[PDB]
Amino acid sequence: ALFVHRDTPKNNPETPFDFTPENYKRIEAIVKNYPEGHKAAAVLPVLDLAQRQNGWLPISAMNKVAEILQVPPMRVYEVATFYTMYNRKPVGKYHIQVCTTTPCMLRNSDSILEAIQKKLGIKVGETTPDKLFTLIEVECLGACVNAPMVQINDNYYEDLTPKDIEEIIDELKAGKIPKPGPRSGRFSCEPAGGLTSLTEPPKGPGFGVQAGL
Amino acid sequence: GWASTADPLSNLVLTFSTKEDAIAFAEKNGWSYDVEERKVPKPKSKSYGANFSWNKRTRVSTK
Amino acid sequence: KTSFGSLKDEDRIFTNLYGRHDWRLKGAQSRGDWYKTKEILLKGPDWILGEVKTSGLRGRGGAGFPTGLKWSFMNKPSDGRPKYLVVNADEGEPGTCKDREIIRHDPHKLVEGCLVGGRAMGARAAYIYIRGEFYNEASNLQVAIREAYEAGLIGKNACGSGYDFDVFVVRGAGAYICGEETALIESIEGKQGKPRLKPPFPADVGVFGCPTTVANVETVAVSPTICRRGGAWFASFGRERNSGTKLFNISGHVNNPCTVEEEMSVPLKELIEKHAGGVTGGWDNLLAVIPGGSSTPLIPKSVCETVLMDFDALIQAQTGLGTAAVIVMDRSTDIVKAIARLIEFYKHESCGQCTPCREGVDWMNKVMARFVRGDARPAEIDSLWEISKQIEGHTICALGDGAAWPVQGLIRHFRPELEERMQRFAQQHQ
Ligand SMILES: NC(=O)C1=CN([C@@H]2O[C@H](COP(=O)(O)OP(=O)(O)OC[C@H]3O[C@@H](n4cnc5c(N)ncnc54)[C@H](O)[C@@H]3O)[C@@H](O)[C@H]2O)C=CC1
Ligand SMILES: Cc1cc2nc3c(=O)[nH]c(=O)nc-3n(C[C@H](O)[C@H](O)[C@H](O)COP(=O)(O)O)c2cc1C
Ligand code: SF4
Ligand code: FES
Repeated sequence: ALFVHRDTPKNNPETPFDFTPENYKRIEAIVKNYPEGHKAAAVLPVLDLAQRQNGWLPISAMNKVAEILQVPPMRVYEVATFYTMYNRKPVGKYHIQVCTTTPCMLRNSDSILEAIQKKLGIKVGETTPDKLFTLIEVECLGACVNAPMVQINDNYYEDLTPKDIEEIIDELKAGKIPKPGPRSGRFSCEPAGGLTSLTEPPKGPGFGVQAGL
Repeated sequence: GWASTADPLSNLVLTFSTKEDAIAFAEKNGWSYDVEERKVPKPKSKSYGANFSWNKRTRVSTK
Repeated sequence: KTSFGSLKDEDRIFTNLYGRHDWRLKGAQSRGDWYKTKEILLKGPDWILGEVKTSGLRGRGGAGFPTGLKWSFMNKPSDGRPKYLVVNADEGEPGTCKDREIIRHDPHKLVEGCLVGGRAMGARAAYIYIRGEFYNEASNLQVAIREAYEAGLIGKNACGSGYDFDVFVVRGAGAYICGEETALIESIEGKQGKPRLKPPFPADVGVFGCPTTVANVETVAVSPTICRRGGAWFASFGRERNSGTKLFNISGHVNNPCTVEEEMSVPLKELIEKHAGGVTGGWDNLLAVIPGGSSTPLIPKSVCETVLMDFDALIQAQTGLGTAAVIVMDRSTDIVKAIARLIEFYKHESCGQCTPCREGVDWMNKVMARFVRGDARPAEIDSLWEISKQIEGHTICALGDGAAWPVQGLIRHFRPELEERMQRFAQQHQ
């Protein structure tokens, strides 16, 4: 909730951090993805790469990313602070985001949120004391037709019920990984009352083409 | 401890529209005078696109 | 033709929208994609741009600009700089998920559209700005890109025509304001997602200072079908200057929220009663409909009866088409709370570069929170309207206008509910 940093023993420029050589090759490929003279355009994924190295961004990936791309560190600080994906605080092992935007609150996402609160025994933005689950709220995540939904790490869980989300929680606590998909009758985006469209098979190539092509 | 002065003309600043009229008023009262020229600002060249040039050095590092 | 809708499965652009067939190269090429692309690339950029212009395809992002003229803006001789095509796959608009379905189920159609568009305007390479939260969608898109690369369709000597074309996928970092094309250009270059000022247009100075054209996924993926079936085939649908087929994402208090392809000028009532499964509790339970996601003003039941879902009929109903995102609210809703949450979302997604949005969106959030609570004076409601008139038209980008429009629509359509709520609070608390 703070956009300024203060020197802590757990977060300082003297905190040790480095990239693995495979991650160095990935960073080199990311740099080579862009035109010459614009190395700073690689600052967006590479820093995110450092997040996948650690799970959170102290101020040691900031300076390292600034060093390996020949940019000032304040540009990396601006990029990290402007964007909400880059966690500058150590989050739990499973970061849970709940959508509370209007097309998701329309389908009573508050009941799902309260179910998570009464299951994990935490508050909004609080971290579980075993360093496993972090529960915050974000904006629309692109699953409005399958609302309500949550996003755990990099997995979408759509069309959820309180029983569904508590089952996801108690299966995640057991060490297994759930199925990143909607839990209703439909699969991705079709209506639940059967296919209203695209019941006919597709017609294949060479269909309805014009003369001269 | 105030600022006590003995100069009666310390708070005498006059305003003139043009330079030659002020020169005539200076010569009229017999005051030895010196003139500093009007330092007009030079017309700068401003361009919003030059902040996002393809190869020039005038790119903005941040915005 | 007068009755618009009832589109057959033979005219749907995006087969396997529901993910029931294979999304890879062998599945996409069996559904008609990647067919006769070499002749399309060889015929000419002028011919492709003319075929697009005659088709009447307009902006599928929600802006409503004609696609053919905008694509022909960069049809000019070069000055030594490369030219770039960028596909906007952010899709941070609430109520909108169609581009997610396209990039998750038809990636090869998007790649062929990128190739055709880059041939049309002479682009050197293609950049896809995927959303950061769409990690599986981005992985599937890159799998399809690699599968198209190993088949010789793109890269050096793309589709056996001698024209080089490269494609890239760049991930976002969780910012809705990055969906704006100039803020997207700034985000690709490695800065904060803060929009630029037009002029200079992206056709003159875009990403890396190169001439760059940014287009939506839904207006890029239809280009090979546009070239194959012909311009008049796409012009056969809808009204005049409203041609084409549209993906509609219907959600809210609806029995079956879904994404479905339909004709442009279909009535909203027919679509919501046919594909969505009807409003919950019958038609009489319906209270309001937002026709274009969070960027458009809402309309009540008195305007939702005989409204055509195209640009002209919706702009005649003092609202906008948006991204064809139908958010439906029935009579069991706190509508002022919904608009307050939308305004709070706009507050949480605003870059803060330019002053009127940065201050007035926060001011609108405070005013609407007090209105939901009811702790104000009635004349302040009209004052809130004036605040909207100090935001709409005085901003760098259109997020400020996109926040001012729903408040104006809510006030104009449901001032009595607002004033009765706050006078009830004043009576029962003082
Ligand atoms: N698709 C989505 O997810 C979302 C879409 N929107 C919609 O996007 C729109 C705002 O975006 P814009 O691209 O700024 O809309 P619009 O004002 O700018 O312009 C559309 C296109 O025409 C170009 N253009 C505009 N004026 C021009 C001129 N005088 N000469 C040449 N080219 C010109 C722009 O560069 C752009 O590519 C709104 O209609 C809003 O409802 C808003 C939020 C989300
Ligand atoms: C605040 C804001 C956010 C936007 N977000 C998106 C977006 O996420 N996806 C998109 O395709 N267009 C978005 N747009 C619209 C783009 O500016 C532009 O109209 C679109 O990328 C291309 O339009 P076209 O359909 O004519 O090609 C947004 C516009 C604004 C003002
Ligand atoms: S209107 Fe808001 S989001 Fe858009 S440029 Fe201004 S401050 Fe940024
Ligand atoms: S409003 Fe929640 S996913 Fe879009």
